[PDB]
Amino acid sequence: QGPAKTMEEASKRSYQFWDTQPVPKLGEVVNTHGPVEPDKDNIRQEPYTLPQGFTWDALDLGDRGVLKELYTLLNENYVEDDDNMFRFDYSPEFLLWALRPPGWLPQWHCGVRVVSSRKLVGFISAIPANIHIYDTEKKMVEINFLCVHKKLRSKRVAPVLIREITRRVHLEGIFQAVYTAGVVLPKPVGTCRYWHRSLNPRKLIEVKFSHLSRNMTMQRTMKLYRLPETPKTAGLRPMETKDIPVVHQLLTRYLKQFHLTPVMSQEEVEHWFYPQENIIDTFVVENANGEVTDFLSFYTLPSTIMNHPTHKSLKAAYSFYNVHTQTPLLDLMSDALVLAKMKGFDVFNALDLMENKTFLEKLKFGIGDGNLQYYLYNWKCPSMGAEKVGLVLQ
Amino acid sequence: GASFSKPR
Ligand SMILES: CCCCCCCCCCCCCC(=O)SCCNC(=O)CCNC(=O)[C@H](O)C(C)(C)COP(=O)(O)OP(=O)(O)OC[C@H]1O[C@@H](n2cnc3c(N)ncnc32)[C@H](O)[C@@H]1OP(=O)(O)O
Repeated sequence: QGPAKTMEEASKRSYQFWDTQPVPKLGEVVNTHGPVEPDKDNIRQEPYTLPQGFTWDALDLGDRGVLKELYTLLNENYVEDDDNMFRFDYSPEFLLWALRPPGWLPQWHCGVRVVSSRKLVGFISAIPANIHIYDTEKKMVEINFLCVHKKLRSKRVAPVLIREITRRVHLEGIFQAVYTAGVVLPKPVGTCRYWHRSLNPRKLIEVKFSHLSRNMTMQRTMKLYRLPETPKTAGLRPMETKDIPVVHQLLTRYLKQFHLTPVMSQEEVEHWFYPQENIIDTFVVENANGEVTDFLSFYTLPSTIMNHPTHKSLKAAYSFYNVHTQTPLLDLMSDALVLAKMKGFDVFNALDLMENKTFLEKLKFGIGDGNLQYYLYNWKCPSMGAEKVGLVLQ
Repeated sequence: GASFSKPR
């Protein structure tokens, strides 16, 4: 009845819900490419039944009060590290960025409330995304922010949330989805791992996010992670409106080399990369000819430090999409670290996907304890190595 | 992506 972190531990587990879903079995190897089941031509019109005393409510995130209720649900009940020491603390303005990209739909912001008190106790979301998977491009959704209030857990409310968002996506004619999780489910198309780059090692060690390496003093740890005060790449500057087309061009061409990627329109590129303070940072390299040849980006996602008397929060930057054509990726990411340090971040996180393994050890990242499993719903295809995953979710 | 990691 409890989740699994490893593929061998998950293989002895029973998946009463996921056995009912159009996903491959954990045990079988996938030899084909295509949908698990044909598209449905008649879709259930009625919402799935919730347990007595709870009701569906679609959340208007343009209402400041409602957005704050969602902030609070996530702030108090969303994903923790496996030791229950830190919890994601997505900000209201970040949530609006992640949940209202181009094509967002109100019915896909799927809340659960207590009938009597109106308290928000559950959420799940879908946003539309065009996804390139091996040799197929298809319209899908990305599922994120699945959250059940701690007091409502282990009562089969999450399967109801999954079925209800599935139904609402089916009604719009979409039959595939992509999603990620730290737990093992049937069946990962790719397995990634977070790595962490200390920026403020003293704070990270004090709050036990990080620990002193074997036979290393704090003084040595400070010198080890020390960074230059300014970046080194010539012509590095924040992305501006005039850069939207070339950033779209660079990204589109760069992503062709991977096997699971988004296909963004120019409007989606504007949404996902145009800088917004405390949400998304994008820096381009404009060379001596005035041409933009590279860019780096990272998003802002702090965590709550639970039950700590002094340090309440950790400011974390997450590597987003980094595109190099003239500047070495190593130099780009070195400058990303310098920029994050300048902007007050305590740690810089990056997955081992795309080409990130080429710089992780060199730039003094340390391996994390969390896997990031990538999944497709209703799509059969062979799994891929982390290096071929070219998709980053919020 | 619904996975909270910290260094091993
Ligand atoms: C065509 C369109 C399709 C669209 C839909 C595509 C699918 C989208 C799928 C969702 C993508 C989410 C992507 C991102 O949001 S990952 C975000 C997950 N959120 C959190 O971890 C927040 C903190 N935790 C919680 O709020 C709850 O513990 C959750 C909600 C996770 C489970 O609540 P609870 O603890 O009360 O569990 P239950 O008794 O209600 O039900 C347990 C059943 O559900 C299975 N379970 C547990 N965790 C997950 C999970 N993270 N994804 C999918 N399934 C999960 C579980 O193995 C069991 O199934 P089986 O073991 O019996 O088989």
